[PDB]
Amino acid sequence: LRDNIQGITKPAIRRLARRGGVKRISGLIYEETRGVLKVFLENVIRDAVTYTEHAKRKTVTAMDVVYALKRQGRTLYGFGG
Amino acid sequence: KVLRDNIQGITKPAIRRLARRGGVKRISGLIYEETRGVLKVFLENVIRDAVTYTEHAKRKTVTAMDVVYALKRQGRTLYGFGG
Amino acid sequence: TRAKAKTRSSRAGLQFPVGRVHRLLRKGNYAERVGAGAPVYLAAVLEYLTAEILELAGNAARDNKKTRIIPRHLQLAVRNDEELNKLLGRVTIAQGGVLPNIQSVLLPKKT
Amino acid sequence: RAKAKTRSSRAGLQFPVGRVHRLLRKGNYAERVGAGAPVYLAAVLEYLTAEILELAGNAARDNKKTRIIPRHLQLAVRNDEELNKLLGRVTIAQGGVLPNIQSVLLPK
Amino acid sequence: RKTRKESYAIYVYKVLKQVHPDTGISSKAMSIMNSFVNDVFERIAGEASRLAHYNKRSTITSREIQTAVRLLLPGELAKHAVSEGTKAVTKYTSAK
Amino acid sequence: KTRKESYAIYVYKVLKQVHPDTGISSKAMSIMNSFVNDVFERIAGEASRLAHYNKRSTITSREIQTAVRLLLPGELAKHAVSEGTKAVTKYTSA
Amino acid sequence: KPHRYRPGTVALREIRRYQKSTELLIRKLPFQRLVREIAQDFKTDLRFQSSAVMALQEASEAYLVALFEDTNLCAIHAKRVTIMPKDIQLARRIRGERA
Amino acid sequence: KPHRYRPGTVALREIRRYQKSTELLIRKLPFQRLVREIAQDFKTDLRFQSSAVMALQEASEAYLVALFEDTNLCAIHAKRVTIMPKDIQLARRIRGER
Ligand SMILES: [Cl-]
Ligand SMILES: [Cl-]
Ligand SMILES: [Cl-]
Repeated sequence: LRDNIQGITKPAIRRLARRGGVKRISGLIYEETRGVLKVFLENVIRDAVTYTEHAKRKTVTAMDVVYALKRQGRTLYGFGG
Repeated sequence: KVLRDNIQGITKPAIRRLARRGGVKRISGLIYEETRGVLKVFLENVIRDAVTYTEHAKRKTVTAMDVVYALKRQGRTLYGFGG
Repeated sequence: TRAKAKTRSSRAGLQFPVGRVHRLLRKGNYAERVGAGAPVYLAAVLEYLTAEILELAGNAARDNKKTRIIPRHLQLAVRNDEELNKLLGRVTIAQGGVLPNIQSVLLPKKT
Repeated sequence: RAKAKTRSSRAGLQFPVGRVHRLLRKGNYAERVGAGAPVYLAAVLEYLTAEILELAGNAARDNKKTRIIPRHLQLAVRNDEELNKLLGRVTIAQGGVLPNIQSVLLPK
Repeated sequence: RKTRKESYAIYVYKVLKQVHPDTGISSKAMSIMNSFVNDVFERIAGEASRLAHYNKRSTITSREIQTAVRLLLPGELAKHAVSEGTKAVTKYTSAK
Repeated sequence: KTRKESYAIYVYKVLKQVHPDTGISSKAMSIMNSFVNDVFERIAGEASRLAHYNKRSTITSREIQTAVRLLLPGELAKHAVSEGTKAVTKYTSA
Repeated sequence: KPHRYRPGTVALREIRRYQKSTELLIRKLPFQRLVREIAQDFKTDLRFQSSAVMALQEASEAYLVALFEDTNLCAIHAKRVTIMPKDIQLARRIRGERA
Repeated sequence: KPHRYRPGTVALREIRRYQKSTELLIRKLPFQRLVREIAQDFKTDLRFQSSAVMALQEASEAYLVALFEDTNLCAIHAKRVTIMPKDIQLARRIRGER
């Protein structure tokens, strides 16, 4: 239950960087990117779980993640709204 | 009288003082024109919103509350003049 | 009553519902009183923005030789327009990706 | 015929529960507004005001002053990490910035 | 089992047919347009409510929505939307 | 003249409760009043949004608690939830 | 006899291929495991809708693609074509996320 | 010849002096003229409270100081101590105002 951040693989971060337009990727990128992604997911899942707590539910709906991302100024379309 | 050429009123030493408060050691020469441009576009957006708030308030004097509401709306909340 | 029930959408020459907009302005807890010019005007604004974006998205569907607007076409429709980019710069559209943007220094020197 | 005990003193607080309550009513937030809501909210506001005025009195003491100026609020918020997270997109007037000098700009 | 979640889906489709009569739209893109309409709606009604609280008013009329549009839409998009809105409010106030 | 309300004397009261000898200027008083108004509007905003999300029309202490847990980062959230639950106990048992 | 390309050409080819595609680049199940792992430290026995994890993945990949865009601009600005954690830290610092 | 300092020492001295001070660095009256000039292209005969122009100046100087902070970080990142319009454009691009 600790190698789940390693599930964000080196090919997957490379594909993401290719979509971002990156030509060359140093080796120290990948651990840093796993870290930054983990911090972003910490903030988002923290807010979404807070919203789940307020609704007295046990499951996290997609509307909760939409409301969380909307609160954090990154509005997401296509999941209700 | 139509006011013109007031962007030059943001003088070179004032931009240098602003650079010093930002921690800048050395300043190239095109910084001053670029900075006058960026400050002009910033004041364009902010004064545009404040003028809009004046328009809807049926007034002709831009209050400090209008500029506070405008800066706050753009995600830069200014303390000291209300809100 | 004995009258033809002409809806406020058709009365204003619009398509978006003035009644649903009006009862969302009432239920949404924005003010005590909500007029009729407010939901008429707001349905007009929303119809115009929906019209312009679905227009640009049909254009990008035509360019992609398709007759069904996908998320990617909305993505291209918003991000290739400057003012829609200013409107939705802090907004993620799902299943859209990004624009095909490649910087000039990353290209090989084909001279 | 009863002693008019205010809800601030009833809740053991200082910020007015009545003014917070009528701003929650007037402010068009919901149809109904409780009493635990303005009590809790006055408590939160009093705690944040307490913490910031504490750090600001500390920065006034460090500056050998007994009157809190804007600069002292500036230092109180920006030298704390979580108050910086709270007010990252917030400008405090007459405050300036922190005395921050980068390491590579210093002479060797 | 009786719960109807409201949407703008038929109205987005009607405006699409009134713009591109031969071009359809998927349900994911319909959801994205629905959430865009809901979002812009909330933005304009938000700004209008804020303006009404600012100016010590309790009645949202077309003028509040108008200056909220002039604030929220960037420039020429705001000019076209204020024109389209004032045209529809003119047509509304002088109809059958 | 219509009285423009403020939190100024309450900021002075809490300042004496945290620094009995340290005063405060009027511009710093304006900055504290604006901070209090701002954070008030933030929490009441997020709480109104919370009530609207959950199809409710009553703002109770739970909506304000979840709003404070959203807006205040980490330890500010935990200490404000502690102080607020303390004051709501002190209110309901007085 | 075995053919081999230069690095830049397959790199640019992948840049084009993934800027044309729209599919999710992180796999679904390890991202789901990461989401459950991060959630675990907030409340035990949490459940997730499938569309919730899909929304998390859409926003996370879009966030990292905008991050790598800014990171590439930092690299190009520093007369490089190779991104570095220097560039990621500069990007996040200018965006205001260093907290 | 009289005494003359190195550039870095007076530069760092001014960096220290102005990061300690709190006063407005742009002068009041040319900023006021700039505000009236920009306002002129929105409505003729606009009036301004003094505290409104002071609020504009506080926010404008704070914005430009945060801009020069990000610009200095761009310069330092590019192995330079000189800020450039390259650095200003990179800062505004990453911040999202381009
Ligand atoms: Cl009206
Ligand atoms: Cl309650
Ligand atoms: Cl590095």
